[PDB]
Amino acid sequence: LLGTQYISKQEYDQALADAQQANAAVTAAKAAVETARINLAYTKVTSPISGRI
Amino acid sequence: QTVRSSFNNINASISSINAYKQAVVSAQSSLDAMEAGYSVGTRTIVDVL
Repeated sequence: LLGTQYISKQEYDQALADAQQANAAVTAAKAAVETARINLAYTKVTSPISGRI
Repeated sequence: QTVRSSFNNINASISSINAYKQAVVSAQSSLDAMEAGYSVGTRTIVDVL
């Protein structure tokens, strides 16, 4: 939409803005998801080492 | 008068085209603005119409 200059470079700036931060929110999410899942990984206790129990 | 009548007309007449001729250009990309915006579907086709 910017090829033929049909928007505001300002505008496109704004669009990329969230599109930038959006994924970051995603990053905030996947980081989040792993967190609990990690805890669910904590649940189902893993032997932190190997050997005779 | 008539001498000055149209001689103005044509000139102002000239100004006419220059406006709309631009104005056409105005709508021109304006159309184009639509089609792309519709081409990408950011906008409807009705607008293009």
